[PDB]
Amino acid sequence: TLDDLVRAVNQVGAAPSDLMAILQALKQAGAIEGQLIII
Amino acid sequence: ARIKDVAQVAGVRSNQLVGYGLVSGLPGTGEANPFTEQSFAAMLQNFGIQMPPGTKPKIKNVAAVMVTAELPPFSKPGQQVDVTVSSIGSAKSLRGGTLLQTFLKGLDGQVYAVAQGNLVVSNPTVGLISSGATVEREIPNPFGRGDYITFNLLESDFTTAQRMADAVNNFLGPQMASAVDATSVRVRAPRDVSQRVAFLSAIENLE
Amino acid sequence: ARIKDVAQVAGVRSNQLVGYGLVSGLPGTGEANPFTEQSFAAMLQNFGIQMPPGTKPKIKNVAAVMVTAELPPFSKPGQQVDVTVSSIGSAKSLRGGTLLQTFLKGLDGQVYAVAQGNLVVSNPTVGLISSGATVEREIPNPFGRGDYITFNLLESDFTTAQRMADAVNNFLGPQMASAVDATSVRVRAPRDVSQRVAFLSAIENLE
Amino acid sequence: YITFNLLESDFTTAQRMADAVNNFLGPQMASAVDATSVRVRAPRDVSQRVAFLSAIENLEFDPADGAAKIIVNSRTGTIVVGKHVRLKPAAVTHGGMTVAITLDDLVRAVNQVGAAPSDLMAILQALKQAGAIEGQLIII
Amino acid sequence: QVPEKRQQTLF
Amino acid sequence: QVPEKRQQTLF
Amino acid sequence: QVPEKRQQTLF
Amino acid sequence: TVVDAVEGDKSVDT
Amino acid sequence: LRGRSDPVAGDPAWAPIHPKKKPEHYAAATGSLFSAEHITDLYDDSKPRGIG
Amino acid sequence: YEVTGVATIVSSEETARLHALEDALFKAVNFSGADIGSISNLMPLLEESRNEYQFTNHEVRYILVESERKRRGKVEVKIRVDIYPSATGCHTDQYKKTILVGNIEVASPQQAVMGQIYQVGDDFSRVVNRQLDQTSRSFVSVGTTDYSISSNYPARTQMIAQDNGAQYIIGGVITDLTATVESQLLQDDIINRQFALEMKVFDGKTGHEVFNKAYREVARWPFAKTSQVDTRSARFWASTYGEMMLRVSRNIMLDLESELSCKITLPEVVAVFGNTVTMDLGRMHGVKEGDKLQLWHTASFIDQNGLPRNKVSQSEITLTVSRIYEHEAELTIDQPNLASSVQIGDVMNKIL
Amino acid sequence: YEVTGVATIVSSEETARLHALEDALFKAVNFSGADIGSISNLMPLLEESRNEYQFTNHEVRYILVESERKRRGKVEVKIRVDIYPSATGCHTDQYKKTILVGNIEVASPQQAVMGQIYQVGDDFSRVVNRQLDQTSRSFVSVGTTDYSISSNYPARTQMIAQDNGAQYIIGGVITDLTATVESQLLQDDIINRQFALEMKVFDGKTGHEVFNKAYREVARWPFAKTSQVDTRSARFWASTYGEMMLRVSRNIMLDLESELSCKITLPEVVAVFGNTVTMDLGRMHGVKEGDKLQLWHTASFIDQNGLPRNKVSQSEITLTVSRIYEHEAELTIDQPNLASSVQIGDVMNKIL
Amino acid sequence: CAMLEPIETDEVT
Amino acid sequence: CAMLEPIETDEVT
Repeated sequence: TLDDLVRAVNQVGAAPSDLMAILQALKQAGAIEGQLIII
Repeated sequence: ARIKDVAQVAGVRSNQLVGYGLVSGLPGTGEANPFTEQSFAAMLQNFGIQMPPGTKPKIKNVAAVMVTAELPPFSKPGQQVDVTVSSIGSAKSLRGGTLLQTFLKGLDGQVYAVAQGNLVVSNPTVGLISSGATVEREIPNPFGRGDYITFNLLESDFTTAQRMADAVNNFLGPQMASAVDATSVRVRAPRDVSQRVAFLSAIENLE
Repeated sequence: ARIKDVAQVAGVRSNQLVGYGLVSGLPGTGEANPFTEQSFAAMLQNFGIQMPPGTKPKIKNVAAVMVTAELPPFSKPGQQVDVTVSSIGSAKSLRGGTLLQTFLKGLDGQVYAVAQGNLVVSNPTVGLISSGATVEREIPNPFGRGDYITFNLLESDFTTAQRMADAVNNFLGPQMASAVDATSVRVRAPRDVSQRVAFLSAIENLE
Repeated sequence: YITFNLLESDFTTAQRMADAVNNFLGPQMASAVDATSVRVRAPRDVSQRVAFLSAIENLEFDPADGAAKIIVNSRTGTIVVGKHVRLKPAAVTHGGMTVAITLDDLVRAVNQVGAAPSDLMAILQALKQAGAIEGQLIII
Repeated sequence: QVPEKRQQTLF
Repeated sequence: QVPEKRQQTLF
Repeated sequence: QVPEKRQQTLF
Repeated sequence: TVVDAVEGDKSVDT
Repeated sequence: LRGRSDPVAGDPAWAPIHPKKKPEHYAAATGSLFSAEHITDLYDDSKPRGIG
Repeated sequence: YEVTGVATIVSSEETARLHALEDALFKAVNFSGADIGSISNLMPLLEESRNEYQFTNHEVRYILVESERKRRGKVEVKIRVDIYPSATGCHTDQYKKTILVGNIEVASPQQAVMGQIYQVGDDFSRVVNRQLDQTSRSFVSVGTTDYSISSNYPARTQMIAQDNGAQYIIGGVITDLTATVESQLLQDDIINRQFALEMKVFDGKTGHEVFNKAYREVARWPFAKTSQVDTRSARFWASTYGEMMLRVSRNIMLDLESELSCKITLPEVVAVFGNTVTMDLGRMHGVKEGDKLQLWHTASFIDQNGLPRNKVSQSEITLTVSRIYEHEAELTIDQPNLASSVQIGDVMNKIL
Repeated sequence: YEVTGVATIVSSEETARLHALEDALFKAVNFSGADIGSISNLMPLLEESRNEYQFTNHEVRYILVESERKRRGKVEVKIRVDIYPSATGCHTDQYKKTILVGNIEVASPQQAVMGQIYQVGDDFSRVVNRQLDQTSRSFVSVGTTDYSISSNYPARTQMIAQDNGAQYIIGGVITDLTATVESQLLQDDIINRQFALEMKVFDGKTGHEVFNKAYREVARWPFAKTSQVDTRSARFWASTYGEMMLRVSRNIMLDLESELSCKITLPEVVAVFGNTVTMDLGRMHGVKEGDKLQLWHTASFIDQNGLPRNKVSQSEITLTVSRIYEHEAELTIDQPNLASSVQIGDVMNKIL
Repeated sequence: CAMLEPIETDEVT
Repeated sequence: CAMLEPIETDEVT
């Protein structure tokens, strides 16, 4: 799940918190079967 | 290319909601703008704390923002949509903030959603909330009316309009779809709303 | 060369929409111009916050811009078009901004689209939005009227006009197309709008 | 009746969920009224409706793929290209090098010149203007 | 002649 | 002679 | 002798 | 009559 | 004995005209909340432009 | 019969006497059970002030006025008439038509300044709604609406009619509310105020305009020039202007009866449950069990120029009423093999 | 017959008597059922004030005026006439023509300053629309339009006629609203105001101008010089100027009847569904079932100089009416093999 | 005969 | 004969 996305994060320098913004793009594209909750 | 990939159903539209709100819980990266302080004072009056006139709140963890949401078609009360939160004052950053209760108004001036939640910012003055707005009202739709449905091409072209008409006619039968201009294609559809959804499901997947 | 590559259909035109709006969420690269502050105050009054007269907002994340959209032919309500956002005050950059609700007016002074969205800038003072404007009104078209359609050459020439006339006559039959000047070629077309779209689909692909 | 509201609205997902309930229970049991809502007939007793909803909410079905979209985060730089997005072939000249046509080819064209990984967001807009994208370019 | 009140009806 | 009201018509 | 109104004409 | 009620009648020089 | 007629307060010839009520939009026809007669521009100065 | 007609003189004794005669005739026809649709064609032949009236091809043959009095400033007329209530006709075997009263607007708010009667359109559409509901013979009122109905948008008319369940939508514009002043040295000023109105009825099945008429009447404005009059109050509607507006509403109802009553009523299919369909008309509209109905397939298209058009495909399907509710009814399809071709929106007509 | 003619004297007793005689003759012809198109040619031969009139080749033979009175300042004329209603004619077997009332404009706003009657053109086009709708014999009014129709743009005329579904479009310009002052020492000033108008009718099928006429009348302006007159009110239209303008509208209607009534009506093809086509004319236009119609292929071109031209190709196709709606009708093609050559816009004419 | 004169519900007043 | 004199709907007033 995140494992592939974490590797994509680790490819570039970026930051481990850049994954939070990748999910929002996936949510907008309808690529998530679930609920994205921000606490 | 599927029909649903390159076309949209006429009458099945999105709506844009806009509202004003305050973002709290900022690590000292708030504002001191007169409108921010005025809104903060009004909000505090709404909870039973009314400062004497001319009192400067000296707030540093609150920022005034503009909240925007797009209401998808067939949006029902209780659903949640994304909101974009952008600072309009002089706050340095909205990172780590919390959007307080803000009412999102339509183009007719009525409230259709209420937005709260936690901001996720990367530009530090624009953040997003994944389920910030809860839909509170419905917008009527002309989808179930009439004896036909209409497809609007994303990229207008006479040949694409005619080829989509032929695709429907080959699948269903003769004299079923017709291109009325370079953008729109009209397909005859059942009168029952449940049958029209079942009908549109088969048609929107045509290649 | 296809006919559609080197010619355009007469009466099937684009329209230009222009409007004034504010861009928020800028990282401290906004304006302090009097018109920006005046527009900001009016917008805040539209939400229930009215500052006392003579109050300086001290806004730094808001910039006044001019929004322009081109309305493609056969544009239907609910469709989305690109908008170009250009700063008209003294903002240093529009990067990372958000365009607030702006009404796009035609040459007759009526509103035909509403523009919002997120700016994508490379010149830091001009940005683009891929679906900023939502079409809200239709412009009537003379495409389906008359007993003929007309092709207007992108590059005017007597020989190109006559060769396109011969191309249609060879494909369909004698006395079908005629060149009336160096730019226009008239082709007889069916009266039914659906048949004219099917007819124009075959003709616009001629080589 | 009880009504199910789809988290991701789609006509095909609404109809497939209606078929899933009808196959499990029987004919004329669920109906899709729009792209979001599906109505299922339910018992009048509240205890039986909870028992009924328990069996129905666990049904399995395949949601539809949905419309092809390209999501661009203008402030983070990430570009998410969904399934069924097709880019028409074209000659793209960016910087000083020319490339011919998903993102993989365009990313290489970006890497050819120095430029920046965020320069790809502006190449897509040119492709959208030329009609070389079969999908929706959404900027968030 | 007085009008008569409504007769028995079901539903 | 008084004009007569419209007669029965369908659609 | 009064002038006569226009007669029947086609097109 | 030729006199309007709202506006009213608008109608030694020797 | 006066030769003059005093004005009366509330004369219809000088009373204000209440603006006509705009018709309802009926968004169910188009699926949109946009109405050309009901939209409010965020940045307009709101000068007088109609009766009332 | 023994009837009384009461009408106030405004500017001519002839007009007041004619209005009183119309009132007496309307009461006589209502009591006699005769159709009120035929009254609206009798008035033109009543312009003359003859003591005796002769008519042919009507439910009333001879009219003889016996008493004419001007007590309390208004004409009272007592007449005796012979009414023959016909058991037949094109209006007795039809179901009641549901009508929606649309928005009635004042074209010029400037004219409503005197008295500040700006809601006169709404409070008059309320009167028209109640008149159609509780006075008509072949109409049922489904309420009022705030939307304006135009001939340019047949689709909106169809949608609004579907939403309210109305076969016809009636809306108008009030075009004249101005007044003139008549001055006498002996007495005080007389303010005669105008009330002009243009009514328009649209067919909700196809968006067509089926009725169009104009009304204009004049009555005294008894109130002070600077006085504010409330159009919901009894002070407004008990005055001479109010009586005139009530008479105008009655004339609207009689014209609707004259024009639309003998149109064949076409109930619509609401839902289809296998071999049983539901009808939007019920017990309150005149539906009785055992009625036989003929189905028509409805197909109304906007043509290439945007104008509404109608097209019905005839069907071999006949239905009979099985169960009757107050507002709906259940029908059984007599041809089960053809039951699959019935869709929502198809219309039916009662077989005579 | 027994008719009364009422007309106010403006500057000549002869003109008022002639207007009263015209009114009485119009009422007599309307009651007699005779065509009103023929009246407009009878007026020129009525200039003389002879007690007896002799005419040949007309529905009226001899006119004898028996009473002439000047009660209340306006001439009243009572006459007896013999009218022979012909059952035949070129106007009785034709369908009704749909007419759109175009924009009527005031050429010089300077002339409308006195009384501020600037919307006189619009409120007069409304009167013309209602006159054509509810008084004419061979016309149906499809409403008014805000666009101006010119002879320089036949394409725009065709497009507007198609949009409104009108066979003809009628529009005019008001060219004179000036007034003169007649002063007497005994009495007050007399203001005689002018009303000149130039009406123009365009054929919506080809954009041609088919009718062109000019009207000019004079009437007293009873209102004060500084008084503002509302053109929608009854104060304006009940005055002498209003009566003159109403008479002008009636003359417009009679001229339209005189010129366009015997033109063969040409209903248009609205839609083709295989072997069945739809007609833009219906029950309200005089269409009856079983009518036989002949199809004409329409081809109207703008020539090389930009002037409209007409060209119809004759067809071997004959159609019969199968189903009739109030505003449309369905026709069945009698030659199925030729049904493929029918396109939208082809015209038809009823076979006599 | 002799028609009655009983009043009914007022339409507005 | 004797033509009637019944009035009709006003065109504007």
